[PDB]
Amino acid sequence: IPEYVDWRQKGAVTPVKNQGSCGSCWAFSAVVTIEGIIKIRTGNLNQYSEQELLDCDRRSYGCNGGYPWSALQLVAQYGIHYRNTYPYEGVQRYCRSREKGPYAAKTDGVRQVQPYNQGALLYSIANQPVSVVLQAAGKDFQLYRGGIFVGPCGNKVDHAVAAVGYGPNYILIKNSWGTGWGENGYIRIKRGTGNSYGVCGLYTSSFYPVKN
Ligand SMILES: *[C@@H](C(=O)NCCc1ccccn1)C(=O)C(=O)N[C@@H](Cc1ccccc1)C(=O)N(C)C
Repeated sequence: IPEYVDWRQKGAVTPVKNQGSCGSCWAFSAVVTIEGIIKIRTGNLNQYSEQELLDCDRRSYGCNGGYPWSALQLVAQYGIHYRNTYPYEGVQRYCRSREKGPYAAKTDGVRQVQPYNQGALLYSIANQPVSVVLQAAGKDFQLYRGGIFVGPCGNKVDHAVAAVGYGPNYILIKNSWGTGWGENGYIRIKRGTGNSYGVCGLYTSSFYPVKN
């Protein structure tokens, strides 16, 4: 697989969003992967609804947190609407999937990347954007402004983001904290250190949707 991968260059990544004060990272992470796979499969880059997942995935806790796997399972079973049809409000409301008409896209399943394995994650990233988790609680992560992030951070994963690329010494991540955070909304996290958990526990729980 290539030495450098960047899904933004291939037109598979939509603009950076801001989740606000709502703990909806899981929904954002899941949506990036859906937007990516639909582009790779159909050739069309569309934006999908984080709000729908927030309101409809009852296995998750709305603005209190949730699971990317669960959100991806919901899109596989039912489907998802376009972001303009069901826009982000930043607050959990009732599931409005029904009133908004037929779904825009549907996936066929979800697979998990072999955890604690850098190679497995890089292979998945080379194929499509992947939902990954990491420890974001530390002030070093929160105040990241640029460069290759090496930490400091432990492996107490608490934030769901998405891997959209990589390079020789980094994994490119799309965060959901607005364009003013990090590298225009992105973070390049150090890879190849020999830490099985990954920098900030990056290799703990990674999922991607299956289409076709
Ligand atoms: C993610 C959330 O949105 N966190 C960001 C909060 C923040 C900080 C600064 C500025 C703006 N927003 C959310 O908590 C969440 O859903 N966390 C999950 C991640 C996870 C971890 C392991 C497996 C699956 C999902 C979480 O910690 N739990 C579900 C426990």
